[PDB]
Amino acid sequence: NRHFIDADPYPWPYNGALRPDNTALIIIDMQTDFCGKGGYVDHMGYDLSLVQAPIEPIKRVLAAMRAKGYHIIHTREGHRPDLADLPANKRWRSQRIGAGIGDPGPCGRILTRGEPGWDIIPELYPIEGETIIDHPGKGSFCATDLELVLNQKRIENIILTGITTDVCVSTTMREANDRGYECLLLEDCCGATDYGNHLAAIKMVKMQGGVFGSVSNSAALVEALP
Amino acid sequence: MVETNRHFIDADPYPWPYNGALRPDNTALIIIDMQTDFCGKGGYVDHMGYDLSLVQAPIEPIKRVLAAMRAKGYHIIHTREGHRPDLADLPANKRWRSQRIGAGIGDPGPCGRILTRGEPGWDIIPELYPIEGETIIDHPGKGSFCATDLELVLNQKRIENIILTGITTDVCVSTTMREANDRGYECLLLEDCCGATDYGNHLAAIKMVKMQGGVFGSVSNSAALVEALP
Amino acid sequence: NRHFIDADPYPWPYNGALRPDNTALIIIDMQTDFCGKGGYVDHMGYDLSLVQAPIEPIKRVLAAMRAKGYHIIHTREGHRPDLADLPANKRWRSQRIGAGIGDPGPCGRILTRGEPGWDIIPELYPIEGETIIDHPGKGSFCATDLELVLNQKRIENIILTGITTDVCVSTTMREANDRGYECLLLEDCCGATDYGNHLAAIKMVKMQGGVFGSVSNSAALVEALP
Amino acid sequence: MVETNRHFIDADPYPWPYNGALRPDNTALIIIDMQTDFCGKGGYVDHMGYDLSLVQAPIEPIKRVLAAMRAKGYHIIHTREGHRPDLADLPANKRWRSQRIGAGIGDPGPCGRILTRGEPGWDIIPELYPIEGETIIDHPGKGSFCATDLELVLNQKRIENIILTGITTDVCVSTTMREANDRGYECLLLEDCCGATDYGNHLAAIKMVKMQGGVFGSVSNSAALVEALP
Repeated sequence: NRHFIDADPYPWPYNGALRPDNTALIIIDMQTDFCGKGGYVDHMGYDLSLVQAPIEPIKRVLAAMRAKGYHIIHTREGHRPDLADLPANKRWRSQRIGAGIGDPGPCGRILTRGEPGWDIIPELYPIEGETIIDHPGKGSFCATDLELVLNQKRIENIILTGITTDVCVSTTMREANDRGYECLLLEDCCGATDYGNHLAAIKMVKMQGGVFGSVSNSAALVEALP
Repeated sequence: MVETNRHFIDADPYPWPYNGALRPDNTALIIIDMQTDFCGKGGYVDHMGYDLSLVQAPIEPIKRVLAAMRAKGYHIIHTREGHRPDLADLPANKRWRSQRIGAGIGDPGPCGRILTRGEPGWDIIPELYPIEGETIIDHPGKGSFCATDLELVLNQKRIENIILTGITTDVCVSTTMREANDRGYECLLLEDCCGATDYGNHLAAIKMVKMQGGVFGSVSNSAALVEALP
Repeated sequence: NRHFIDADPYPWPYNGALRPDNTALIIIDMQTDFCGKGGYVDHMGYDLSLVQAPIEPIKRVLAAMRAKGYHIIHTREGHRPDLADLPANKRWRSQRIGAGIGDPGPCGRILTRGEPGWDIIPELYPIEGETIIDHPGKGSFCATDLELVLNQKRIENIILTGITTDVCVSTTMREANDRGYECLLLEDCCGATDYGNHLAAIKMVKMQGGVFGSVSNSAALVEALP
Repeated sequence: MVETNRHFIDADPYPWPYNGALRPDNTALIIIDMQTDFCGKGGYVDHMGYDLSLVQAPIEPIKRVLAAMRAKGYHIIHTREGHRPDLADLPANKRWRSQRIGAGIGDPGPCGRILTRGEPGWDIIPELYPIEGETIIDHPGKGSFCATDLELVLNQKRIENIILTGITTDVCVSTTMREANDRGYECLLLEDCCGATDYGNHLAAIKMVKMQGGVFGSVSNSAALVEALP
C-alpha cells in the first residue's frame, strides 16, 4: 500500500509511507516584506522576481494538499515587538545594510511580529487549523514549538516550499532531517534572490544518496499525491 | 601607542567578530568531523573510489590555525559524526540512504563499522587529534548541536565567538554554523580550512554565509586569522 | 563587589554576582483560571486562598525590581486555540477531571490562549518591556523561546515566584538549574492548592546543598536587593 | 473469550497507559541513576551523609521489573548522572554547591572522582547492569533529557510509554518524568522502585504525580506491573 512521488535522487518518501495523516506541507516565510511588491526586499533593490516565482506553484500545491486533507503548516520569520528574542549580531548586521530589524520599513517595523510587512501574503494565507510557526531564527525549529507540534500530529514526512531556498528553507530542512523527518524539497516552489545559491542549495540536498532528503517539483507532486 | 581591547579579523562581508570582542576566554575554534572514513587514505570514502583531495586540502591550514590557537590559549572544540554501536540514535531514513549508496551506517568497512563510534575509521585523524581539555562532541546529526551537549558546553565556557573549520563545507560545517548563528553565537568560517565532496557546493556554501550583510556570520582564511589573532 | 540575599541553604546567588543587568524576576502563571475568583480552579472547589496568598508578596517584589531596573519575565500556561500543541494524554486527563483543555469554562475555553481566564490577573499585569512566555508544558522552557531570551539578555540569576509551587514553578526551576542558571525560590511568593505539596516542593530545593538553588522570602529579597 | 489489544496496569489516579496502548514495541523501562556512588558506600550521596537504606530499597523491585520486561522484549533504557572528565559540561553553581557540602564533583573519592564519567563509583551497580541493546543515557543535568540524545532515541524507537524507576525520586526521577511528560510521553512511576534522600520527599514527589487527574502521569508498583504486563 506504498505510494511514491518521483524525485531525485530517490522516489519519495523513502519507504512509501505517504498518507494525509503523516504528511505535512510547510510553506516557509512567504511574507510581504520578503516577496511582496513594496516590501523592504523590493525597496532594497534585491531581485524580487526570483522570490515571487514560486508563488503560483505553491498555490497549486497548497490547494491540492488542502483538498486531500494533508496537514498544512506555515512559518513566519519575526521577532517579539520588544526585540527580546533578537540576537545582537543579527540586529547589528541588519542595521549595517539598512534593513534594521525593528526599524521602520515601507510596510511597518522590519521583521517585527504584528506588522503588515511581516505577515504572510494574501495569495498564500493560512486558514483555520493550519499551524503557523513564528520563529526568531533561520531554522524554524530553533526556540519554537514546531517539533512539539509535529510530534503530537504524528507527522513523519515533510514537503518543503517557500523562501529563501538557501536560508530558512535549507536550514529548516536540515533541522527536520536530523531529527528523523523525511523531507521533500519542491524546487519550483522555492526561491532566493541569488539564483545560483538557490540551485546550489537544491544540489546539496541530493548529494551522498540524498543527504537531506529528496527533491521534486509541484507537477510531479500534484500528479502522484494520494 | 593607542591600544584597544577591540580586535578584528579581516573578513567578508564584515570585520569579525562584529563587535571586536575577540579574546581567548570567549572564542572557540571548532574542527568539524576530520575523521578517517571521510578524509583518510583507506577509509570508506576512499574505498568507494576517486577523490579525497578536496577534503584533505584543509588539513594543513587547519593544523596552522589549531597550533596558533592552542599557543594563545583559545578554546578548542572538535566534532565527530557517528552513532552509538547499537544504532539507537540512527534515524531509519539516514540508515536507508547510506545503504542504498553502498556505505551503510554500521556496516563493515575497511576501517571498521561505518560511522560507528569506537571504530578506527570513525576517529579523528592523528594529525588533528584532540589533546586534553579540548572538548569532543559526538553527534548523530549533520548539525553538531542536535541531541548533544554542545550548547550546554558553550554556555558554561561563556563562548561568544566560534571559528569554524572542517568537513564538509555544505553539510556538517554549514549546518553547525547555522545552528550556532540562530542561537546568537558570532561565527567565522575559514574558507581554506573547509572542503566538500563537490567544489561548487563548497564555494556556494561559503557564498551563502556572506549574503544579506553576513546572514550566517563572516568569512576569512587561515592566514588572515593567524596574522591578526590577539 | 558581591551582594547576597539571605537564603536557605546558602546566601544567594552563590557567587554574589547580583546585578540588575544579569538578574530576572519570573512570575509564573498568575492567571485568572488558576488563582482568580470565578476561574475554573475556584469553580472546582479547590482552596483558592492558598494560590492567592502569594499575590501581595509578589506585588512587593515586582515593584521593588521594576524600580531598580531588573529584568522582569512573566509566564502563561496555555495552548494554541487549534490545540496543535496539546498532547493527547494532557488533554484526556483534563477531560477526565472535568476541566478539559479547550472546553468551555467559566472564564472562557480552559488553558486556551486568548481567552479571558487564561490571562494574567490584573493586579500582576505585565507592562511593556517585560517578556511574556506562553508555554504548552509545565516547564516553561519546553517548546518556547525562554532560553533564547535569557541568553540574549545575558541573564545568570533567576528569582522564581508564582503558581503552582510543585508543578510549573518547580519544573521551570529544575529546567533552568540544569542549564546553569542560578535560581532563588521565594517561598511566600508561591503557592499550590495542596499546602503539603507546596512545602515539600520547597524542601526538595534545599537538599544536597541546594540541589536546585536556594530559598528565601519577599522581605529578605526586598531588604537586600541592590 | 473476548480479546482486546488494549491493556492497562492498575494505577493511581488512572489505569495506565491512558489509552491502553501497551506493547513491547512502544514502551520502555527507564532505570534512573542506580550508580555506585547514588546507592553505595563512598559515593556522592554517602559523602553528603544521607541514609543509604532509602536508596537501596528499590534494588530488588527494580531487578524484578527489569527481568520481566527483558523477558517480554520491552525497550530498556538506563541513565547515569555524570560529567565529562574535563568538567566542560559542569555548571559552576552545581560544582560550587557540591564542594560546599564535601562531595565535590570531580574531586577524588573512595570510588574515583565523584560524578565523573569513566570512574568506578559513577558506573551502574552490578545487580542492575545493562546488557547489549539497552541504551544508556549519560546526562549532566538532573533531567535526563537536557543536553542528551534521549529524546532523539525515544523518537527513533517510536516509544510512547515510559515506566520510571530509580533514584532519587524527587530529583532525577521526577525531573526526567516531567520533561518526558511535557513532550507527550505517557509515564508511569513505580513507587516501590524509587527512593530518595528523605522518605517524605519521596512520598511527596509521588503524590505530586497524581494531583489534578494525574498531572505527570500515573503511579503503580512492581507487583501490579509484572502481574499485568502484556
